[PDB]
Amino acid sequence: MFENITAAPADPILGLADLFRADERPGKINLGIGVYKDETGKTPVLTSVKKAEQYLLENETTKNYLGIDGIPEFGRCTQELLFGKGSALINDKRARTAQTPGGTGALRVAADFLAKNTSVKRVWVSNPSWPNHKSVFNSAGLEVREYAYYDAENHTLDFDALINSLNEAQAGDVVLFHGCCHNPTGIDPTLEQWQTLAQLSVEKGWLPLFAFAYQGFARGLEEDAEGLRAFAAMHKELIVASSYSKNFGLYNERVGACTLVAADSETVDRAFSQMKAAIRANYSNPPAHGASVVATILSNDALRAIWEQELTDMRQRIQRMRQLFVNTLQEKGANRDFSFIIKQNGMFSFSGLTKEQVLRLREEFGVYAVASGRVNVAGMTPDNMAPLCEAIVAVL
Amino acid sequence: MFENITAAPADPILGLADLFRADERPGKINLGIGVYKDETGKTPVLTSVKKAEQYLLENETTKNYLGIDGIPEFGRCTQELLFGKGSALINDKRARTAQTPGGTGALRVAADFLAKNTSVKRVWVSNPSWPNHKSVFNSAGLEVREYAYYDAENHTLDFDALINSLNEAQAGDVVLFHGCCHNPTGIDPTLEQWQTLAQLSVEKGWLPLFAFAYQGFARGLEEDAEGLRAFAAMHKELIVASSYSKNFGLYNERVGACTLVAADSETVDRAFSQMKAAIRANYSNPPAHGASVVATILSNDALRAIWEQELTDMRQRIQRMRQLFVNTLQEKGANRDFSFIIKQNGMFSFSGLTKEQVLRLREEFGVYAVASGRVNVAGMTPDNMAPLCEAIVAVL
Ligand SMILES: Cc1c(O)c(CN)c(COP(=O)(O)O)c[n+]1C
Ligand SMILES: Cc1c(O)c(CN)c(COP(=O)(O)O)c[n+]1C
Repeated sequence: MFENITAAPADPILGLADLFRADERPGKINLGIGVYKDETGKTPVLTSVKKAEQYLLENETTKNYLGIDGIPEFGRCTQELLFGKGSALINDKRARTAQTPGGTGALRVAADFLAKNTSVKRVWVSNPSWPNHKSVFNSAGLEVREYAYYDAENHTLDFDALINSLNEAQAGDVVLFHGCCHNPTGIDPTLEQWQTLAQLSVEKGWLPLFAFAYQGFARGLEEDAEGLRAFAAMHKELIVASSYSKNFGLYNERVGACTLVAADSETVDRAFSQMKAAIRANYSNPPAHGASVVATILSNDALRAIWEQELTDMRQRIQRMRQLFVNTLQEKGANRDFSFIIKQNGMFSFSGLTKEQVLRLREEFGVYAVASGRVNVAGMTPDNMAPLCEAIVAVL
Repeated sequence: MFENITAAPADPILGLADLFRADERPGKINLGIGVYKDETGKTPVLTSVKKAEQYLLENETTKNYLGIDGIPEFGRCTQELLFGKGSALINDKRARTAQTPGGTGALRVAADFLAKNTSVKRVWVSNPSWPNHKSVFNSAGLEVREYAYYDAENHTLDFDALINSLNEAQAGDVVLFHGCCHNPTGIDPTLEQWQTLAQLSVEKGWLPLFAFAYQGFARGLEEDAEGLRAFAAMHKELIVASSYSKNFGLYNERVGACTLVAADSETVDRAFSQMKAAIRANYSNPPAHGASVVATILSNDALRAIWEQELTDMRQRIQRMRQLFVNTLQEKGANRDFSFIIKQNGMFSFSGLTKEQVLRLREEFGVYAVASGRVNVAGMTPDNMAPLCEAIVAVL
């Protein structure tokens, strides 16, 4: 049956980790990881999630199935965080949230909900996009198209090329937005361009589907959500896919949310029950632990206080590593302005290096970067900066 | 977009829980729950998983993503438990395991692996089957057919009707087997009939897909696996979908496994990488907590010792509740032999009650049973037995 000729192929960002843990070479550096690392090169458990898991250890009395949409508190915290406490959507009950196995679990659920309950045939993902959005959408049977996004020769957002490539999208087409700055690019848009894109989806009939995996890593938790909140300010309907893997350090617990907005409460509840039947046929009901830890921290000032400082330290670290990188590049002699790496947000940026320049990095210097030129700033530490920069300088 | 006429419908076993928590009525009893309950009517956390989670609390230092297939230890324990320690399959490396979000997450992954990488078009599920197998398989796009299984007027397995309905299955058809006795029926087959069905799938070309969610609840952990191990004794290929929700009391952590067997190592690894690409496009990588708790208990004699006694007490409880039920039925005067409820294994049996008789139970006596006549023996306690039996007796 699988009796031969069952095919094979590898994940573009993950497969690199294998010939990372494979090298003897001392200075060896893994960039193009997905996760945050501290100054030690460890991805530590947050103190707040350790405190939260101790609470949970003493207080859980059962391990009985969660509802198909998960933990109630979690969903409300997820909407408080994505849309605000003073918020029409939460208020008017036009948003329903399903806790999901990670932000990627939420996109498959958006995708399957969409494929069988609507007329949506295409979904539009930026070029470039996180590689896996495409597979999520194709596995639901939706076909995936690509709108322009990244400049390249200016290292910015090509706003004109974005708009002018998206016009080709017809009305019931889904367009995927990166709310909290973009993987792999690090680029935004500005609030004005978010407003401009929110406008041009209202009059042109597109359905927004936000992917929101790095809330609290660009400017700040709430500042990051202006984009989503510009679109929700004027969309009758939208889907958000959020993850708590990054900002809570809760990666292997698979914590995420799939929020649906639908015009009014009644509609959102009829649509969200088909969202719940898509989940039920998939993984049945979500994993309690990580989400139980998220609902406890956020629903406790003591613990949310420490978490936010923990998030402010993660974010602060990456910002001085984006600054120490551009700077040790200047310092070890670079022939190019890498200062675009500043106002580029989050862990990732395309460094402008070519396929050739990347392979040359891994082979010659032990600096593993995702084959596209994307590097993870959080995998950089103040003791890394000089081996790192030296290598890049050698190559250009 | 969801702007109306987006449809709706409810889950046949779950929707009952809502007008369960909705009644004032004192004696109120919820049967047709899925989970185990102790003599108190609580679904307690196992001592062993509390000890295991304390270990984990002190020893985890990171919450970094698990591989797409999960925790290595977990997968080997899952194969030690499903096929044995002295086992050709594990030995010859012809079995690969993906930790999955619950046994239902494993069936969707089997289903999606099958739909896009093979010629499988139909899958055959017993009539009756756990309601949700069908939706799992239809959402993958496979069409679902039903083979005969349950007698009704003898309250047993109709073996002739099973075999003679399955002949209609062509060679690349998948047939779903319940390894560890059957949901909703409680019926088996015998080792001889397992041997007989394993035989008749070898010469007839069917692909076995086992659903294994109640290991250690029928006879014992290992005794329960004779069926799976009769089929694996002679199948080049098979898929197992197992869950640790029941036997570990780990329901909301979503712990499961999807095992693939493929003739030889090379094949199983080419097939399992397409299994991993199906997972990657679904939920990306599985939840650590519950599986981390399963790998710790099973990979520690002290803790596995206490767990097994905990499993032997769960199983022992249900066996005396199947016996106290048939007995208080005899005692409160029953007009019918309910002794078929003995050798019927697990928590569930069809009691032989009609749709009419069930609605009459909930409305008149506050005894919620799944509309099909299926009742969960573990939701019965020694203080329940008399309200319970009285009600059923009143109705027949
Ligand atoms: C846009 C997006 C990106 O870029 C990622 C990055 N790995 C993720 C990850 O999903 P998670 O479930 O948090 O691992 C999700 N989403 C929705
Ligand atoms: C056959 C089977 C049944 O009957 C059930 C019962 N709920 C499950 C449950 O999946 P889980 O993921 O353990 O909740 C799975 N499987 C595979």
